[PDB]
Amino acid sequence: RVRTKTVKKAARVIIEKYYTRLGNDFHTNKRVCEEIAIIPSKKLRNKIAGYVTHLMKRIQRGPVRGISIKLQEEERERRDN
Amino acid sequence: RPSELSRMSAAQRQQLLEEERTRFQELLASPAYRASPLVAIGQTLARQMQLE
Amino acid sequence: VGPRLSRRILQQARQQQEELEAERERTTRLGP
Amino acid sequence: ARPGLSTLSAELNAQIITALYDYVPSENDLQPLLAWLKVMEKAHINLVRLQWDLGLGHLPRFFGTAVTCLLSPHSQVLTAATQSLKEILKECVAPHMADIGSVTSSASGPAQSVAKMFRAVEEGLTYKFHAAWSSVLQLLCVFFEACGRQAHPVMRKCLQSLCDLRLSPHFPHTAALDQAVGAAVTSMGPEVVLQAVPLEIDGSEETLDFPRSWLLPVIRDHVQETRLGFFTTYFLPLANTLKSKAMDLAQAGSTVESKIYDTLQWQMWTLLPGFCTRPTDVAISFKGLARTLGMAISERPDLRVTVCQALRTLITKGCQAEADRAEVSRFAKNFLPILFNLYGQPVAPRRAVLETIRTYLTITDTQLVNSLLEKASEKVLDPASSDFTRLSVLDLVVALAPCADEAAISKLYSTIRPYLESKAHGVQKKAYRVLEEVCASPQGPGALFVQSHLEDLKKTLLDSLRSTSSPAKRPRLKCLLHIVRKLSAEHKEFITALIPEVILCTKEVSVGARKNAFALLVEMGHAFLRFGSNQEEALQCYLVLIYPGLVGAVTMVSCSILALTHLLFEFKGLMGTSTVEQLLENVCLLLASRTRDVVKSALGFIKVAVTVMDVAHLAKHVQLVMEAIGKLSDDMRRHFRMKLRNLFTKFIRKFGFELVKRLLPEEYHRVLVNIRKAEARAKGDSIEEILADSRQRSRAWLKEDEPLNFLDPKVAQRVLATQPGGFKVSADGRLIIR
RNA sequence: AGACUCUGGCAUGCUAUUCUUAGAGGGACAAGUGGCGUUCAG
Repeated sequence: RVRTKTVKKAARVIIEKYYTRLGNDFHTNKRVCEEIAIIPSKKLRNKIAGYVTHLMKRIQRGPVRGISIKLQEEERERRDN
Repeated sequence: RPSELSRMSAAQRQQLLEEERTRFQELLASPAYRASPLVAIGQTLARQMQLE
Repeated sequence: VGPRLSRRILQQARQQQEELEAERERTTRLGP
Repeated sequence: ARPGLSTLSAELNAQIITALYDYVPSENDLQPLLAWLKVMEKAHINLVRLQWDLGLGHLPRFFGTAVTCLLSPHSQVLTAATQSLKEILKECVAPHMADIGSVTSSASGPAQSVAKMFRAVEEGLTYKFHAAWSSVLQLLCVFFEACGRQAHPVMRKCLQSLCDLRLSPHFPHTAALDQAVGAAVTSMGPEVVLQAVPLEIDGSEETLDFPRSWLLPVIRDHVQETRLGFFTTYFLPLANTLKSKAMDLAQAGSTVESKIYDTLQWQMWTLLPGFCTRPTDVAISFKGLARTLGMAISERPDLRVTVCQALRTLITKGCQAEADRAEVSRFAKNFLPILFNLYGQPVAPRRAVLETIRTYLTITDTQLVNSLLEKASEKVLDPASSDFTRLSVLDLVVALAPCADEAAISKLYSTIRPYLESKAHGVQKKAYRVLEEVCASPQGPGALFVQSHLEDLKKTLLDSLRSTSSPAKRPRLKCLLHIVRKLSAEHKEFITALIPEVILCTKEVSVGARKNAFALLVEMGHAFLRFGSNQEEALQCYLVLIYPGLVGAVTMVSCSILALTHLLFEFKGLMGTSTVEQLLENVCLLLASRTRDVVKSALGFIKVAVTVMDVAHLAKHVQLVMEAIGKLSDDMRRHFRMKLRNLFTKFIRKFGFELVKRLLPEEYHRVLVNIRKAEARAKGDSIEEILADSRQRSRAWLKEDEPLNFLDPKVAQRVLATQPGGFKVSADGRLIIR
């Protein structure tokens, strides 16, 4: 199967918003997405968790500077509110 | 008994197999299924369609 | 600076270097 | 043409190339300049082939102009130049590198030429190019790959200078520059690389943005031919200190630095699969890493998937020689009791563990396989074990199976033989799985078991037919797969008693056993080609044994056509083409039945029949096939719309166009002309780059701080090659997605 | 040669319930392994 654009658009917003709180496996971020987005369809929650898990398997292999500054700004919006 | 095999239980599939075992062993040794194999099968679907 | 101005600067800066390094008939026969 | 010594002498070419240096036409005419450096490629490659050590003598002057001529504003100059330079290096330098040996900065002979090779290309890295940098980096990549091992004492200047390029604010060739350093690490090895460019992640730092973090992804994907002793003495002291540092800041309440320092240490446990590709010192340094890996797999859940992947690299491609095989096998007594604990521990990456198990027994001794087989069998037969623990060690039986001797396997088979009639499907599946895998070994003690219990397995697989569940079929077929391949001629009683199940297995609940069933029916035929001299009538014996499945119940008549569909795809001409049309004629009668299952397999037959059976013999049956298709039904046409529309496409391409309209009824006429319409119709890993919503190359941006100096060695940092510079939220704050 | 809609396999879980029921809750997502792969889609 191919991935629908509504899954992919929902995929990108979660990672840039709540990166710190999620993990690396499918089972971990299935728990998280239940607690972060309402996701009225169960099949959507199934698809959104895996494609988040697929990116998180990839983003971990990259250089950590892109991670490091993103953690810098994540708390920066977090401590302000 | 449903028509497709995905709907009945796993137990119900087994007597489908064991009745199938009987139906070949009575028919492979049948006198008609030694001369014209294709004709007998075609004639069997000929009467089966005619009844239904 | 931008693409158009920098293209002229790099080409001009190269040519000033060459006239610092700067300060016959071609060899028709090959065997002496 | 590369002429011989009588046609062209070696000393003649030196005079030619030195003469041709006086033309170099201007810089940018592109018509002879491509041809000019094409022959200087061709003259040099010929001069090297005749006398090689003189060949390195003339190389530096050509590479003087070749680096210089990269500045020409024509693109086709740039592509042809590096294509010339790469073919010199792949052919004139790479095989002859070993005779040169290691080169220092003070070489004298032909190695001094290699010093001038690299000193030329380093001049190709500064600010003056700024548009050839994608082309120069390709040149360095091959140049690193061929000469990196024997020229590492001179190459330390570029690796600094390659490092300072990536500090540019916007480098479009970040993807390419990693490829240059990555290949360089492959030949030189990270210990040399890290001396020229030191990592500054050596524990404690004042900042948090580590400017040289890109090295660690580079090293992971490219290290394959380095001694393993470097990883023990360098990274593990840094691995433990960073891990200790992050937990210290974890309890301090700050979750940002600890999350950074955790992410750093996890990335530098991923180097070990790289470091264990082809070690040169695995015979002596593997003793230094057994116990630390043993601790790091037991009490570290995060590193489990790394280490279990890491071992699989070491066994498969780091165990070529027999001397390296001993110490891994010498440590098998330690890792199995650890790895057995992790798999059976109640809840986790179990399947990551099981694949590591399957590899690790393939290299170990057989007596310890036998010993743990006894102990695992004790856990199975123990009634004081939970069902989860029972099924957990049952997989461990399957892994332990093929490496045992003939004696232990026969004891194991006697143990498992009463289990095949179990009502618990999980136990029955593992029970057939044991009998499957012991036949899967084509050689060794497992192959000996095949003819030993040959009657015993045959009766066991037949009396266990009546209590076989639906999920248990998939190992049963694979069990049947491996014994038909070694079955003798006096076993037709087994094969003919095996047909009604496997044809019924073609339409069972799973898809896994279906492809197992399709593959077996192929070799069931290959069983019958070996049982007769005249091949066609043997396979005619094969098909007449399955024809009575065409007459019976709606489940089996749809089953039988599916098998006949797959048989004709593989034994195309072995049937005898005269046999085909009657089978097509019977399925035409089958096409009229109201049940949708039979017409599902009937249309699939007609789809494959036209491909296999020849057009002239199909021409004799054009009328008969679509006479039934026309008068099927309204809904049956409406349901199977494109499947009928597909078989319409097959005829009109292969046959005449007008012929089908005369035989079809009215409704299919407007459908068919849509198909004539169709046949006329036919006539890179940073956060920003991965989260993407998905003349021209000569543009440079000067930057203007301290005033710009073009004669500064670090001026290439301050020139650039590219451009500088939604859902609804609930009252709870949770996102709303639709 | 349906990348349309919906839906099934097994529940010794809930409801008046292991064997007959009919409402709901689980589960399955190419999920995982290895090859062919533009190494990302397949």
